[PDB]
Amino acid sequence: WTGQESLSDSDPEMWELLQREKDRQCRGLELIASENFCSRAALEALGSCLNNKYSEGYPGKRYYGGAEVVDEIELLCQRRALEAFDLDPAQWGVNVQPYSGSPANLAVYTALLQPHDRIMGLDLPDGGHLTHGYMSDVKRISATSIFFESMPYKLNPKTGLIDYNQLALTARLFRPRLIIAGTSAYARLIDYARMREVCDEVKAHLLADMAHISGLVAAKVIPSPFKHADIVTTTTHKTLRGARSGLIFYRKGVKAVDPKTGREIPYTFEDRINFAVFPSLQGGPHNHAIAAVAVALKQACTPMFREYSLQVLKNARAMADALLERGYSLVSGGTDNHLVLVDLRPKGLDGARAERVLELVSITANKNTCPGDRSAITPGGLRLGAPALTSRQFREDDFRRVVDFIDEGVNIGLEVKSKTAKLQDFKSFLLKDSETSQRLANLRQRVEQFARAFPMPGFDEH
Amino acid sequence: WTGQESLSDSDPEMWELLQREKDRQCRGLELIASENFCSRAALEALGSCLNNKYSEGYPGKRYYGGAEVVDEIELLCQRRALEAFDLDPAQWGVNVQPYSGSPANLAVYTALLQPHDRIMGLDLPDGGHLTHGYMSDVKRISATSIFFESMPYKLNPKTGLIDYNQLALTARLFRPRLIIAGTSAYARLIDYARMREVCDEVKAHLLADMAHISGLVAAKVIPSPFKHADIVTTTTHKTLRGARSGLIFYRKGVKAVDPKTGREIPYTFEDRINFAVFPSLQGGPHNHAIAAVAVALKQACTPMFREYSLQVLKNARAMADALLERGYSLVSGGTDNHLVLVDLRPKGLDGARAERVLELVSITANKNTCPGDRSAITPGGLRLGAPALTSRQFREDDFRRVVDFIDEGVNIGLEVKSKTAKLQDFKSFLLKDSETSQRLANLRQRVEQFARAFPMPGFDEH
Repeated sequence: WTGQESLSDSDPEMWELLQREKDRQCRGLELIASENFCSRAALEALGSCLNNKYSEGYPGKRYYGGAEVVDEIELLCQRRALEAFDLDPAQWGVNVQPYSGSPANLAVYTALLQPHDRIMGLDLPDGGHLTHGYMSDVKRISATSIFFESMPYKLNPKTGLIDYNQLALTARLFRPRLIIAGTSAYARLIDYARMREVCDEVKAHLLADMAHISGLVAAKVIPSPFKHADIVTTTTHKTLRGARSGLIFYRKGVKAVDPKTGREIPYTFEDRINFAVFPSLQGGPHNHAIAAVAVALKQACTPMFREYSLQVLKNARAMADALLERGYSLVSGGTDNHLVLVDLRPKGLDGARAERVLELVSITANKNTCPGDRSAITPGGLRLGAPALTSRQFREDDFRRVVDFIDEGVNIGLEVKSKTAKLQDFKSFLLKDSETSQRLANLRQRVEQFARAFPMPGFDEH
Repeated sequence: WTGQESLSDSDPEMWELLQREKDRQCRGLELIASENFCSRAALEALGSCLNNKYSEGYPGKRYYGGAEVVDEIELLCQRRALEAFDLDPAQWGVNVQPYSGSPANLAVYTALLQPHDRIMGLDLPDGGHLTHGYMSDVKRISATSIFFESMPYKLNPKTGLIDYNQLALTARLFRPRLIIAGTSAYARLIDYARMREVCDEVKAHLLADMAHISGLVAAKVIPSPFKHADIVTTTTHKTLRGARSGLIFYRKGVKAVDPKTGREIPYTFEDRINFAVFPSLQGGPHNHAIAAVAVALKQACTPMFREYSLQVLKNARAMADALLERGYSLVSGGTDNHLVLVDLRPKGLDGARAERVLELVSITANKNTCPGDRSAITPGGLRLGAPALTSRQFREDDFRRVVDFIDEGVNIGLEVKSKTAKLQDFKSFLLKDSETSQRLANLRQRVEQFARAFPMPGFDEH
């Protein structure tokens, strides 16, 4: 044994599984708004010998040696991160060690809050992320709500927008020290200028969690949260098209000096952010991930990536219009980012039913809940994203053919619901009725045949 | 742009960094006890298109589709995990989603304890891990000590062994809800049975955190904590030789019968552990890491890996013996596992001076605290580990050579100490004194020539 044998040679069972998953990604239409297809170059870094290096601490402030190179890689990732979001290294710093998106948020709270301090985030069913806070009426679900005290701010259920008015009202009473502006399932821009006002008033911290849209921000395709927020957190995947990791951006330097004499009240985020990440929460950095992120961050700095980003927007808008053209309704009234929220209720269908059907013809999205709604089993919509297919060089005509394939899916789904009862029947119906089965099998071929033709980032076979 | 370009073509700055680190790994004598060299087969899974797949949730219990293959992989990783540690699936369950070793522990605490519940672990200067709790006299440093209430137990400084009698005495008073058995810097086997009795008496859960020793446990070359612990966490790197990830093992099935009616008292770990990992703490799994882990786990079941782990024990003991023969002192006098703890105080040089000299001749170790140490800047010891070099097919005689080199570096460090005052004059002198830099360059070149000839797991260039 050398540890240099190939995966296909030494673990064929696993190689088989990787090829299956690579086939599945190539042959399907990928509309889960959070997913993307990562470049071979980033993957090459991800599976590198950097996995072997323990480097607890930070560059030039490690606890043991051998860190000559990983130090330069960590700093390179920092600079590339600041460049990708056009930030002055004098006004902003960045931590690149968070293992994923969720860990990046937990470290922000730990750095800046005391246990049981108050947090406000967009409610889960209103398109928030779990890490922003969630309690059922019987259980604290998100650790954010075990260790801190969260209260959701809510969506105006008529405009599908963030009820900025209530939020200011709800917040002057609840008194959060932290408000989170960012989302999972929201199709419009966030008004960070107003968030910052509600925050400057209740004297809360403004945290932008830009996971879903971070690539749009780097490409300057939509407005930057860094204008208003003191802190920004993000996945490095999703629209950023990186490897799975996380980042924490914080304001550094002098904040203001209007009260105490004239002493430029420095921002105090940097030290607390970095200390919370390590030593408080995490262990050894994942240097292979840090390098892969640095590769993805470099790509995001280029003209090529802005072009990708615009195409993302175009393909979302084109996806919206394509749907509004067959009468579908869009909570929000369309989109202004990488995704569209489709209210399937007016067309007499739900988010759950659509998904199982779409998935069976190699189309993948996620059911989600819509304003109002009811049973969390049968949610009200489908979340649909561009970024993935856009990275396969998809174009508006291509997406319109996607909507057409989707529409034949819903139409199978609408037709399937008339002949069945509950969600258990509606799913067995899909796999059981030889007429609906045979119709699914064919619609699959058309979808697979059409998807395979496009290019796919990454390695060839895995 | 296809995202199919190679790293060396598309990011030469990063490619050059990878090559420098690869050269550093190939030419160094790597003795950091937490390090290993990951197999190419696992690394190929790590840098695969599994990075693209969002699969929030668990096999079959997902929140959206497209998980056909990812479900099989995670289920396969679970099986290989139970099998690597010879665990009855009726008696043991495993969660394979923790992003790393530290997340795995925080998930166990949140699963089983309420905020501010009490935890005891081995004191950090005594060789415990940060995630087991740590507070200075003025600051809560570990997140474990922020969200929970930690109190350490200690070594007997006379024997360098865990003082099980004082743990017992002290747990009866503190009444921990959870006691942690596991170490970062301990050369001896832990008395899990004794810990089990202490936990049974005070009604605490026993958590075995076997991160450092898990490879030895898998190979059955040392006793298994699964015989006595309720919960077992581990890293998947270190002696397991995998990519960086984590595991939580938990007992399941019938715990005991009711003294009165059969009743049946079941274990309640499975649901709480899995719920804490997700939705409470983490986001989407890192499926590329999960697959890489599955690869490392299968390797760990082979006769090859048992042989390797036996050699790790022999090599650590060879290193211990050769250190003793040269007049070094070892904390607790020797070793029964993969590492040895050197006490350099009797030879007149501290672990900080020694680590920096060793680093400049391409021998990487880490300074660490010895029983009765009073300075955090000048700890009196060095932790040395055998696993990384054993994976390069070092044998007992090679470790004897390694000790020869170490001894040379120590002697150099002694001389420089006699010509300098403070720690920072020592480190400067190593770089700026002509005769000293010469001595070091000669030793470094001999170390690197010796090291370069052994094989190296991984890819050829990065």
